[PDB]
Amino acid sequence: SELDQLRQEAEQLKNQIRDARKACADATLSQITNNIDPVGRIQMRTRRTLRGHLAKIYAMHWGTDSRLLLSASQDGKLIIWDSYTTNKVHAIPLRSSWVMTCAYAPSGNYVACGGLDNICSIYNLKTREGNVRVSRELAGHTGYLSCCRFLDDNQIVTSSGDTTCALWDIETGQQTTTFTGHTGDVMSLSLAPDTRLFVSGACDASAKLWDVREGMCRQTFTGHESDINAICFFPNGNAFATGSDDATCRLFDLRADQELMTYSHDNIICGITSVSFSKSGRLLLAGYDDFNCNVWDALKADRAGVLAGHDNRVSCLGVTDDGMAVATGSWDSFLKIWN
Amino acid sequence: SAEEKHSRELEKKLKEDAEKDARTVKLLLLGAGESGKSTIVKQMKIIHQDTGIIETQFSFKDLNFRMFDVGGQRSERKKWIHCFEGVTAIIFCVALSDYDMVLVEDDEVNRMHESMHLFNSICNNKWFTDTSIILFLNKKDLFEEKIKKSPLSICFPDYAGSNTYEEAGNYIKVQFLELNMRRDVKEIYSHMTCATDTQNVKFVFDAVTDIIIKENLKDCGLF
Amino acid sequence: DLTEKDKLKMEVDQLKKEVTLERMLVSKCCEEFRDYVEERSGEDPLVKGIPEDKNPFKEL
Amino acid sequence: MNGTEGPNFYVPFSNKTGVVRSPFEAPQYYLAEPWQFSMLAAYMFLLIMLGFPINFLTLYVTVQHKKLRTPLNYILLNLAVADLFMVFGGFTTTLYTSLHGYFVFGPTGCNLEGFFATLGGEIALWSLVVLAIERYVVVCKPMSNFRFGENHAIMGVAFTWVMALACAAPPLVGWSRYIPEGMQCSCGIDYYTPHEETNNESFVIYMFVVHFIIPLIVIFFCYGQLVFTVKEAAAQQQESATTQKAEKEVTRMVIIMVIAFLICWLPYAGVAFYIFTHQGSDFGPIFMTIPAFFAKTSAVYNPVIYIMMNKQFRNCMVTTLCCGKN
Ligand SMILES: *C/C=C(C)/C=C/C=C(C)/C=C/C1=C(C)CCCC1(C)C
Repeated sequence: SELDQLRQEAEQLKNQIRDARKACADATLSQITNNIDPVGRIQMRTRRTLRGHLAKIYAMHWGTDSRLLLSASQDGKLIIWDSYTTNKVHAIPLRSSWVMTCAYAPSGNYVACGGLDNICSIYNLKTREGNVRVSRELAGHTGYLSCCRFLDDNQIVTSSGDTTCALWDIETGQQTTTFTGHTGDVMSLSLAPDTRLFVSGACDASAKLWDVREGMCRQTFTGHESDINAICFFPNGNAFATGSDDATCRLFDLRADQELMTYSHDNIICGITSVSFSKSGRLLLAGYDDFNCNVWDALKADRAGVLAGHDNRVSCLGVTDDGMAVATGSWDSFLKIWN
Repeated sequence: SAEEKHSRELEKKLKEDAEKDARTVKLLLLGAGESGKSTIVKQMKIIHQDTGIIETQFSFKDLNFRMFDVGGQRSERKKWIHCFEGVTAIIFCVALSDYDMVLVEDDEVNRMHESMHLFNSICNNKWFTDTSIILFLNKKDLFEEKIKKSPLSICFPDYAGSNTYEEAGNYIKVQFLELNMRRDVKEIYSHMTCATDTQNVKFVFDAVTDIIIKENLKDCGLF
Repeated sequence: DLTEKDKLKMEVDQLKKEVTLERMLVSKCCEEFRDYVEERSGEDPLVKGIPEDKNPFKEL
Repeated sequence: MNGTEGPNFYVPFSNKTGVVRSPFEAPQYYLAEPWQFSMLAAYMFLLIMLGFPINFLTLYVTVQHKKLRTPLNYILLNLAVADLFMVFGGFTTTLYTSLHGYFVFGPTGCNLEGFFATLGGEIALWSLVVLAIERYVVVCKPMSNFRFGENHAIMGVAFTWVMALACAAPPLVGWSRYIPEGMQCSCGIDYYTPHEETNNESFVIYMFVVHFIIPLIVIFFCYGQLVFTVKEAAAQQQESATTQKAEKEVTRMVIIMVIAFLICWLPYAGVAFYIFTHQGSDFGPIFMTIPAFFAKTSAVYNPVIYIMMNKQFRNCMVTTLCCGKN
């Protein structure tokens, strides 16, 4: 009856902050940076090819050891192996049977999964021989999980199908806090390098930032004509990259409210599934639906490298923090480790 | 070489469980509303022997089944249904008493146009095109209450032109099977049932043995 | 009560919170991003190559 | 009277007038006129030029991608590779001897050509048998919960290899003899000659009891159970039209397959049973090469009924033949 007037009040101030970010209104960085040289051609070849699975795989995550990979197959196997001797170190069954995400530990101790059934299950791997005991099971949802990230050995952060986000502690078994106020459903998130923030992307391209101690919202970033699927940031905490389902990888800065760089290309037509920066940040790594992990530069918007590892679609990838290697995950059980 | 021998033992265990897992027929159930899910899940598990997804498991006549449910985690549909491609038999459900359902949650929505709007969103959906559909339709005794007038031209235009059970139920089944694309080779094996019936698991077994003999020949290339 | 006449109040409160955030200096932040990446990109292990010595992925 | 024999050869003409010399030296034009020889050379050259690219092309198509190499197409790849032995060893040699002189190689050359020209035929025959038994096991489901894998298919390929080798090699030393018989172009087996020092009666009875009667009975058993199972399966689901297409497709393909096998390996058994049933019989030399013709035509029309008319190969191999159109 009266909230239409609230919408009409909101529209002009939305335009006001639109022209407020058009107050500076400088272009992207390729318009100013004419002095720099291109990175030149860069080529990688397969050093080791993993093996052992049967199903499709969804996600992975490098450890802080820079030696251990975990992965989540569709049947229910959660595998955790090395990348030196190429031999499996553990093999975990699931009380459920689905996965959609994984997470390792910054202490390098124990892992966490949980899929379509609305459960985060944290599995201890420290003192048990062989098949390890389910350490804790954390409910508190009515929608599918999407990504989990460890921020210490104590608290986890999760982002579910119930259009929420939640920060939990695991030796008490309840939510410490919520992060609500999000229209579409969330899809991914990633933990800021000083355990303070995480950026959160959703259905309606509304990439929003949060802070943990205050527990409220900070900012908005809307720059895509469609849905997004994966986000991460630069390792020194200034800027975050975003990839959508219409080949519109873009890059924003945390204190500018502006599309700092678009990495679009005229040939590519199908969406992405994951994006992660390298250690230096000279190049952006990405994986698309046409079977290719084609790698962009990060400075002058060129298809730097093209690598076709395998026949199906890539699912997720992610670099190691020391930057010596790159892992990628297929849709047909082959876990390639590019260099 | 203790680490290597440990990994070899784990590898043998993994492949053993994989070849154990391979001999099942993973079915997928779905269907909106109060469309007989309770009846079709009671009449499957235990009658023969006298908030996530609910995995009920049954076995009959030397073939061990497994079916899932999507009824408790409603969200954006187009993002998790790709994780079910490769199942064999998408069991549908529809209610034949849908003519009298004036609403569910809105002010004016017939149940028949809802389930038709759900059923079109699967057979054309590009993740489900080489997987057949074993349709069902139940609550037929309430559909036997069409002897009192309740004309079929309320949820349709004037098409059936009759009142008894023998002509009306033939009209609804054609109304589903005409919305099928018949894009690639798949075919829809309809049926009819009620609450106090039995042995319709014989029907779904005789159906699923026809997406094995019909399917294995494609791999040998014979058919 | 559920979401309808409440999500809009939450969204306009969010937008009233958003208007007080100052920002400029897009050219300066692009220069700062430039010199941060070029400060370390020479010693990057992925951009240059591998002298078969420390990369623990020898072909075996 | 039957034909005349030298130290290590037989010939189907009489020595009444004394004109047939050694079949390794100076030319022969007194058992067949030269236009017959040149027509035979033309036929084998045609067979080379058509039969090489089918096998070369199916090898290239299965080496291009691995959407196609499965746990079941191993046997059919073995059928693709065995036939190029028959087109590479056993055909150009016949072209050579039909063109210039006749059979100028030598007895060791005959003892080599006979091995490389019977191995291909034997692998073809036993691979058809293995293919029929694989199809019946995986479709009709005879065993209580037996699925299919990879170790079993590599077992089957080793089975057809060991059977063909161990029952086409003991001709080389001992149990039989390689003879250039017919128009003195290709060496066959010694099923015709009555030479009793080389135990020949045992070899003919062994070959007829192992290499033609049990393969025929197992092909009939397998494909009969197959057509009965598909017919009884499509008898139930009446109005489903796609299995009504399937029934007619499988009952055409089974008939065309059994008739192809029978008219590719019947006349050898025909002349062998006719020779054994009338001890002492005269024949023309052109008559004892029509089984060679009816056998070597299965270097072309045996893969075209298992590869090209087969599904899942054709629609990919044509669009990577010239990638233009169907
Ligand atoms: C170039 C010649 C070829 C491929 C002919 C090969 C013929 C055989 C291996 C013959 C086998 C048999 C005989 C010894 C005679 C009766 C029929 C067989 C199949 C039992």
